[PDB]
Amino acid sequence: AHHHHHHSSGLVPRGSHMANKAVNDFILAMNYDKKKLLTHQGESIENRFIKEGNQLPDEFVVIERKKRSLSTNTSDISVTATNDSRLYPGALLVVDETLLENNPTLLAVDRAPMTYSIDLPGLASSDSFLQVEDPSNSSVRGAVNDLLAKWHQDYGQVNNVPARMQYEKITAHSMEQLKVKFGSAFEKTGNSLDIDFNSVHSGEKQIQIVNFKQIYYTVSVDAVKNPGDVFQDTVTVEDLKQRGISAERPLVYISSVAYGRQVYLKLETTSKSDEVEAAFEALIKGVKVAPQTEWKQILDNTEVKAVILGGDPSSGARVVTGKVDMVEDLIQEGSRFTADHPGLPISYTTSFLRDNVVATFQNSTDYVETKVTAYRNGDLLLDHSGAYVAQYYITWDELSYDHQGKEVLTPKAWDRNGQDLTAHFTTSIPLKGNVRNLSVKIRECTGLAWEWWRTVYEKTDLPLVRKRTISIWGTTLYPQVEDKVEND
Repeated sequence: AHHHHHHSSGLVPRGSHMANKAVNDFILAMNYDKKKLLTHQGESIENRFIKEGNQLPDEFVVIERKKRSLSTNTSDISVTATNDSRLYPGALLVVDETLLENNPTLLAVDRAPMTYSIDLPGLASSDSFLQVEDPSNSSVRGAVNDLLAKWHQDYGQVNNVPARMQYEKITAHSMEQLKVKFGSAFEKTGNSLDIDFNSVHSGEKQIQIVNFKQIYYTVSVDAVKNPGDVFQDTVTVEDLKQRGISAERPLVYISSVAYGRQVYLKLETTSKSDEVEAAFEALIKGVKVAPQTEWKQILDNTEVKAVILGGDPSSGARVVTGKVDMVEDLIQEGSRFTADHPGLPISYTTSFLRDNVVATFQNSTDYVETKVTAYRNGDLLLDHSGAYVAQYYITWDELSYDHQGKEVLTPKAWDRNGQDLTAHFTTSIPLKGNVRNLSVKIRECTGLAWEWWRTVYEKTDLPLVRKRTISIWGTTLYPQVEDKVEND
């Protein structure tokens, strides 16, 4: 360069071709590391935890805690807001922590005409294109909403234009963990979902979270040939610097926006079973099998909360609640796309303005995975109705855990051991879930001088069933025993 294409003033006139050229040269001369700019990491924690047991009202839980790491690399960004005027196709966003935190900084400057393509089953190749003179949230939304009307009446009457369903499920352990899985924008929906994390950590409940995305249509932007093509000539280099744009804080443009319906489902249960994964997964498909008790027990102690974005009327977020029957219809609500369904942004993708390279975000965190094993409390019932004097010898161990996680077995005994008991005698011995090595011996006095005692019942390591009833009866010479187990 030199004199030509330059004013004699040495200045670059606002609203001229030279200004747009200076801007174009300014963006192209930017040097930055793509990956470092879009990298964020959450909590970092040590990897040594203790084994612990806690006594619940009706259960003894053994809790194992282990460090796990979550890492995701994706170019798609989930939307959890509805009144967001920043998230329109073609919008220029600033690359900083606000972008990673899913609270973007919008570069609102005089914009040049931009062309948009929209994918729809009925729209012909030629009719899909769309030109907006001054791309803003109102402008692009108008042109899209206008085009939907023409398509709906023309072709959109064929009903089976099914939404694209997408499933994302994950076990909940921490907020940081969920942000990595669902994006940093999840914290808004996570606050309305009421995720109880302490109870998961204490082994009280197990929580699973499900995504549901149904995409009606997506609006796209063609590749930007020159970085300056996006601005009007009124936009000047000193204007971009005034707004803090540089190689350290470069520019990105929303290249695609997904429009449709989105549901966030939360399933927390007090069940400690390890078929919880199978119960929730079977539930989502609505295929409740015919057994009466095996899965219904956990489900009836499972209660559900949901958050709905999109669907019928354009009003933003709907929080719904119930148990299980309604889950099947939530998926069914947005199955069909109508013009009655406006559809709203649920996901968008960004590309760097300088070279149209799609921006990928690297997110990671350490989280404490919680594993739980429960042991139900039980009862030991004794009934003596025999024609003799009987003696009981009932012993067991109580499992406890050390400060360093060692197993501790504390010997226990019925306080009535060895005592002469006579009919009719009954008692109930409450046994907590941490009871191990339960042994029950029963002897009876025969009254015979040469063999005073007769063993009547002797068992070791008796399983801790819900209700066990040992009943003895009969006579000195012919004692009778019954061991009845009630478990369900």
